[PDB]
Amino acid sequence: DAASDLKSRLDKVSSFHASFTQKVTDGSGAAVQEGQGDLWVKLPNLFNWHMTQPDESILVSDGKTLWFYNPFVEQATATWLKDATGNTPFMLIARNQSSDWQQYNIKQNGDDFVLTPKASNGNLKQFTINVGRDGTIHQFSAVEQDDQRSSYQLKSQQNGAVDAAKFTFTPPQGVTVDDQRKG
Ligand SMILES: CCCCCCCCCCCCCCCC(=O)N[C@H](CSC[C@H](COC(=O)CCCCCCCCCCCCCCC)OC(=O)CCCCCCCCCCCCCCC)C(N)=O
Repeated sequence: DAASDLKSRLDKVSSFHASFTQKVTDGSGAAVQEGQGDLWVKLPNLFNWHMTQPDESILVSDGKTLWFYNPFVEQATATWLKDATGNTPFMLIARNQSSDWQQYNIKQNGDDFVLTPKASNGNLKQFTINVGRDGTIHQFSAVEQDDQRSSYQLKSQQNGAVDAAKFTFTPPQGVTVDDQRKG
């Protein structure tokens, strides 16, 4: 079915670097903001997301901690990855339990998938992904409770090995770190 097809496309992703553009649109479909940058990914749970435009910001998952670094205000926040990802389909990738997939209704037309949480919890109503049978991810989006859509268009997906140094984060010199990890 759509779920087993999606997982079989996601099984074919190992690690990549991609460039992304970002289009945020309100419920009425008007433009809220535009942005671009780089994404490094390595299954099951590692990523480095670098917005350059319009405002620079870095998200690094080392697989346990999610680091948010905003170099403009020279601040970095550390959170548990499981806390930070809990209102997303993260776990559909980060492990492969039947449990996780049963929390979503999935509709498919070719490379286009829509995932709707059964019980919607958090500000996130809906997710879309466009991913080929080869495992190239062309697009994903998240719809917030107020119908604001964040759309990511990916390109230049290079499926080489990516250095594991991409998924370490050391706060730079004179960056104040707000460590929100309760031990
Ligand atoms: C295999 C390795 C692991 C998976 C790879 C991950 C790929 C990139 C991960 C991070 C990219 C998104 C970061 C943008 C959000 C942002 O800049 N928020 C900034 C500041 S932070 C505030 C923000 C509040 O939340 C928001 O409003 C934004 C929406 C949250 C992002 C959802 C988009 C992804 C869902 C689409 C795909 C669904 C289908 C998957 C099929 C299984 O909350 C957070 O703190 C960020 C937490 C999100 C980080 C994890 C993303 C979960 C992705 C789930 C898997 C998607 C698969 C894509 C590639 C395989 C802001 N201004 O709001």
